[PDB]
Amino acid sequence: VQLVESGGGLVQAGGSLRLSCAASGPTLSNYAVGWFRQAPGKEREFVAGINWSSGLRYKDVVKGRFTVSRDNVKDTVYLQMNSLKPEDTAVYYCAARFGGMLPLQPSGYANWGQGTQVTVSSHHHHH
Amino acid sequence: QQPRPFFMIFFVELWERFGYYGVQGVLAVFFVKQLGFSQEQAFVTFGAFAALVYGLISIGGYVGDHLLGTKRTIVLGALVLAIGYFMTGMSLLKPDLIFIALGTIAVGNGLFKANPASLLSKCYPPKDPRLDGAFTLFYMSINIGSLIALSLAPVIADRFGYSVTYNLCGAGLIIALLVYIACRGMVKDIGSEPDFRPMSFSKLLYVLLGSVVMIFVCAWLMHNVEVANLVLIVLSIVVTIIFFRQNKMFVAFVLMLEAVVFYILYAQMPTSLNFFAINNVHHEILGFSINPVSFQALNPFWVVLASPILAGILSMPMKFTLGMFMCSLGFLTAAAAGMWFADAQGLTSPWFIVLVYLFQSLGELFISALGLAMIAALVMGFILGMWFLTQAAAFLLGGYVATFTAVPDNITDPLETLPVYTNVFGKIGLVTLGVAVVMLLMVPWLKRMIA
Ligand SMILES: CCCCCCCCCCCCO[C@@H]1O[C@H](CO)[C@@H](O[C@H]2O[C@H](CO)[C@@H](O)[C@H](O)[C@H]2O)[C@H](O)[C@H]1O
Ligand SMILES: CCCCCCCCCCCC
Ligand SMILES: CCCCCCCCCC
Ligand SMILES: CCCCCCCC
Ligand SMILES: CCCCCC
Repeated sequence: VQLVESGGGLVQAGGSLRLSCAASGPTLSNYAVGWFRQAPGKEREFVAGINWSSGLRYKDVVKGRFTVSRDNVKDTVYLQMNSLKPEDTAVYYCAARFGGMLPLQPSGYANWGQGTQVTVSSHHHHH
Repeated sequence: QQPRPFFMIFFVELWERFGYYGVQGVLAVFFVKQLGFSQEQAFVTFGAFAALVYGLISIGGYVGDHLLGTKRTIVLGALVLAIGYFMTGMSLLKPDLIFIALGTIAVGNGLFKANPASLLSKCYPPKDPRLDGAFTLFYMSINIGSLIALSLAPVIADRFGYSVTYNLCGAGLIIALLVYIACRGMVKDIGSEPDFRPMSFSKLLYVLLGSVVMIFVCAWLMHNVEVANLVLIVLSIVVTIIFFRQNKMFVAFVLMLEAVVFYILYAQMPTSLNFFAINNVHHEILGFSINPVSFQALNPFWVVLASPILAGILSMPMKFTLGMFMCSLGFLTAAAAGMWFADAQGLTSPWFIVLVYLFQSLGELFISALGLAMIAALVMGFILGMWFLTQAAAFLLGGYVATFTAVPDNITDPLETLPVYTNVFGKIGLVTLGVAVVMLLMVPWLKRMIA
């Protein structure tokens, strides 16, 4: 019923972060977990998600860079974020819905984390 | 308003039904999530389980009437049921136990289910006016225990796990046993004839032995539905032949064929309709978030509400026809909600499912309640056997029909599952509408034969 996101932070273009979502009382294993993100001045959008039985869904611009996965022992869901680019800068939310569906709008989800900020800087070392 | 025994029967029935519907509400999800069945396997396995739970009912009426006594068989059934729920809890340590556990629950229902009703009939001088309100209040008792179990069991299984859910079903049976035991004096002069002779241990052993054999048979058949199908198929063709060799009796035949359709449709609530709520309905109503599996509770809810009203409010042929029309409208409503009133993301308002369950409950009130009390007016044992065997086959067929909505585990998009649910529910609704029209046409002739 209450999810906690962790692992955000500031990273340079091409770097990597891993978000993690954990649940309080309920067992997250019955829940599809979707990762949404809100960039400044834009709506929440679906990014990536895993259902209660390992089905997966991805937004087109993050295919081949992000992977959602789930560890059912620790009751945790992960969003590994590789090859990060500046336009992945956003507040990231995990959201949970009972069952096997991952609907694309936030209204299909009733349980929400508070959000972790991810910032990706175009910083590169000086040549 | 009622005899003192009546209230004991009320609460014993409430708690046993609590245990049973605690299992029924979570079983198909438990098969999918916890045992890794596909939705197709889960649906047919649930069909076979419901088939055995309802087809063995004729055994417990015999045992109560002629072997052990109604009261003794109530106690023995409650004990075997409690055992079966605790064994299902144990299945989580020992998965190999699951079918045995389910077999034990089926034999328990079969032994105990005919008997509280029986006992309650004997709480009233044979023509007591109170009788009809008594049986309405008995149905309401079934549906209060069902409402609580269907509402809370999925929430408990989510927060605490299946072991705790099932152990609480066992506790429900244990508290049924304790209210019976503590109220034994209230029914001292009430019972069937063996209740007042000392218990025969010969016959008690025959019943324990046959029960255990039946538990292993039920477990086998749930493991191998592909031969439960053949067992019931051949038994149906054969007993069809031996009913055709040997006019109100024909009235019962038509009514039971119509009942079969009603039971196919009822079998959708724990399977197809349950997954439709999971996959294509908003899990929030009036601002509260809910476990979509709890939506099954809408059936007893509407029953608990409509039975007083409909107790205050053609006759039988027509009442059956009306029930079939209500059922048709329940599935046509589901189909329409999916075809025209879905969100851009494929989800539908839960008020559509509230209405689906209203229509289906009204069909239940018009067909089920009338069906049993009044199949009796037309007629005995052969037809009663036929009734249970056909209700059971109806549950096997219901499982098969539910498999047309089964979704592979890797589908995640509501817009892919919605057309499947809408196609199947719409065809169910249209076929049930046709069946209802045929029933309406035969109403006048049928009302002749009842004369
Ligand atoms: C229409 C039938 C409704 C059934 C009635 C529900 C019975 C009441 C549940 C016990 C008391 C409430 O306890 C709790 O409340 C929260 C929010 O209100 C609900 O919701 C929470 O748990 C359930 C399952 O555990 C999740 O699907 C849900 O998304 C989550 O947010 C649950 O329903 C219930 O776990
Ligand atoms: C009130 C009398 C109860 C008798 C209980 C005896 C149980 C016999 C067990 C037989 C095991 C197969
Ligand atoms: C009460 C009897 C329990 C039997 C369980 C069998 C499971 C065997 C798994 C190795
Ligand atoms: C009234 C007591 C019934 C005895 C049944 C118990 C058999 C195990
Ligand atoms: C009585 C209907 C049986 C259908 C078997 C496919």
